[PDB]
Amino acid sequence: PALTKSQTDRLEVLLNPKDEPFRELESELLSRRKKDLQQIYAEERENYLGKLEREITRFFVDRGFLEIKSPILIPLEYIERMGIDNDTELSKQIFRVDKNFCLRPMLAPNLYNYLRKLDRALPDPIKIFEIGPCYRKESDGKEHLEEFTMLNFCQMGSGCTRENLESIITDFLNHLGIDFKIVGDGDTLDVMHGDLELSSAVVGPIPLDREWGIDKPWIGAGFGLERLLKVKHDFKNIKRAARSGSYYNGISTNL
Amino acid sequence: PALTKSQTDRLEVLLNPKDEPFRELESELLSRRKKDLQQIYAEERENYLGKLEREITRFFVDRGFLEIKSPILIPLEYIERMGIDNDTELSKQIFRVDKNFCLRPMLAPNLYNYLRKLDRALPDPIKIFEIGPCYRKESDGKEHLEEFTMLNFCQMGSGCTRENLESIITDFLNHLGIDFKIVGDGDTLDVMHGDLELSSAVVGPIPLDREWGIDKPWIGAGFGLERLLKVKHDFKNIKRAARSGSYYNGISTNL
Ligand SMILES: Nc1ncnc2c1ncn2[C@@H]1O[C@H](COP(=O)(O)OP(=O)(O)NP(=O)(O)O)[C@@H](O)[C@H]1O
Ligand SMILES: Nc1ncnc2c1ncn2[C@@H]1O[C@H](COP(=O)(O)OP(=O)(O)NP(=O)(O)O)[C@@H](O)[C@H]1O
Ligand SMILES: C[C@@H]1CC=N[C@H]1C(=O)NCCCC[C@H](N)C(=O)O
Ligand SMILES: C[C@@H]1CC=N[C@H]1C(=O)NCCCC[C@H](N)C(=O)O
Ligand SMILES: [Mg+2]
Ligand SMILES: [Mg+2]
Ligand SMILES: [Mg+2]
Ligand SMILES: [Mg+2]
Repeated sequence: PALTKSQTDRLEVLLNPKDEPFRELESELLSRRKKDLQQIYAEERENYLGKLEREITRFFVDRGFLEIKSPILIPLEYIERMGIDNDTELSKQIFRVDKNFCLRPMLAPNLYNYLRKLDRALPDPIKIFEIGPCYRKESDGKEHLEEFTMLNFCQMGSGCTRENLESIITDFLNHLGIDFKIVGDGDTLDVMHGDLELSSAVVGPIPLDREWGIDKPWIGAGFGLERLLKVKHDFKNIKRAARSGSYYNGISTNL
Repeated sequence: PALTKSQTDRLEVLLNPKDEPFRELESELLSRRKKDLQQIYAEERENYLGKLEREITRFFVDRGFLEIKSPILIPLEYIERMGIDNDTELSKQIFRVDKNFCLRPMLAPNLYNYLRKLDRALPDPIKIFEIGPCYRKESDGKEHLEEFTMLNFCQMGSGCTRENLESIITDFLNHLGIDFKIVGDGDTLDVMHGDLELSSAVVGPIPLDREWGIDKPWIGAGFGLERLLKVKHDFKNIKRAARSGSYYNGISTNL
């Protein structure tokens, strides 16, 4: 009569935010999910994460930011240089590769290097951004992924005010159609969606800049793309938005 | 009088394929490279690798292929399951992470999983592709990167003939404007540009398919994006096309 917890878990996997006797309930949902995949295959054919990356890219390129693609595999030394010592949480979340490298847990190091180098060639202000995979060992699984995708944009030189930063964040999220609230937490702000952190943003300069050969004011923010998708598509578990073999655009592939 | 080898190396770093007393030669090139970066920043602002990924995506999506984004960090078991044992070269090129995972050295495993799962929902033929980072420990540095980007497209079911495969390869490369030759090497072909391998392609089925729960004919090919850029932009060293902090769209960032 009553559905078991395992059966309910199975049906929830097949349930989409849009949906309103077990084997019958499962057959119904399976039919609907196959139809959803068939529609995607027939029309759009674009992956949610890939498409969001392209939409975000266009937004920043159009607003004067240079598109950067830097290494995902980085020197372990960069982590130390970011002020991440055995005293912070991140120190234990690092995925090491070999004895001198790791999977980047963030985009800041490579972007610091580009701000420094580009300042020798480009007119002020320097505006750049990168979107790409970042990695962190995590205990949570409902809001955190060990493999995720970050957008980090930044500007250095003129116009690096909290007002400008909040303005870009606002136009960005209103563009994507994602509700948010900017709250305080160098000047550090968090862009929240309810109790979910969409982004951490900062108004420099900060002491850390010296280690990277940076001596100008700057502003920047990092957003997790899977969290943006999660909110936008009303996914309950972030795994539905992740690179995966288990979901395609939020639809279960175990049909 | 004569330039030293080190000085020549420095000037070559600043030299672009388009270019026709050391400190003077360097000053000239530095000025030109800054101008090139300034033009990029003022107009396009798109990264070569990111843009190529977007162009390739559009090409396949438009031709009926579903865009896939799968994990870069994969189970070590996938490597074994691909028939990569301590008897092949690849076995020693794997970047291991923790005790059970690794950085994907190719896209095939995740795509095999998608072909199997999607066959339960999509009409025949199943057409999919993925573009993303792949990793291999390499000794070469002029044609090989340890961190590179692969495009792997494939079709399973109807129309999986060598003729169809060669046709897609041909339209694809003629679309990008890259000269090539298809040569023999299940049926295995190599798409060459002079002595450089652009792609390895295969007409299935093959014995390996059984391990992945695949029992239909298929065709597929894997292309390295940095090699395509290298050829298209006439870069002598592939590092000019790689994710990097040292070059931006082929222009040195050490100015
Ligand atoms: N493990 C993760 N999975 C998914 N997204 C993440 C993850 N870690 C960080 N992000 C995203 O990246 C953004 C910037 O990174 P960061 O500010 O370091 O996050 P955090 O401080 O680790 N946030 P949190 O762990 O939720 O308290 C975060 O605001 C999230 O949007
Ligand atoms: N280390 C690398 N750096 C850049 N591109 C690569 C690398 N390895 C493979 N590729 C690209 O990925 C394509 C498909 O992978 P694969 O057929 O396994 O290459 P391979 O057989 O390793 N080629 P090669 O090492 O040049 O003899 C190759 O044809 C290249 O275009
Ligand atoms: C390259 C800039 C300067 C140093 N930090 C870079 C930046 O833009 N910081 C703002 C915050 C970004 C998100 C943060 N790095 C995180 O991972 O949560
Ligand atoms: C998912 C298919 C079936 C198994 N191989 C996948 C494929 O498309 N193979 C063709 C060759 C691709 C390139 C090769 N995997 C390489 O890394 O060189
Ligand atoms: Mg955290
Ligand atoms: Mg934060
Ligand atoms: Mg090889
Ligand atoms: Mg090959």
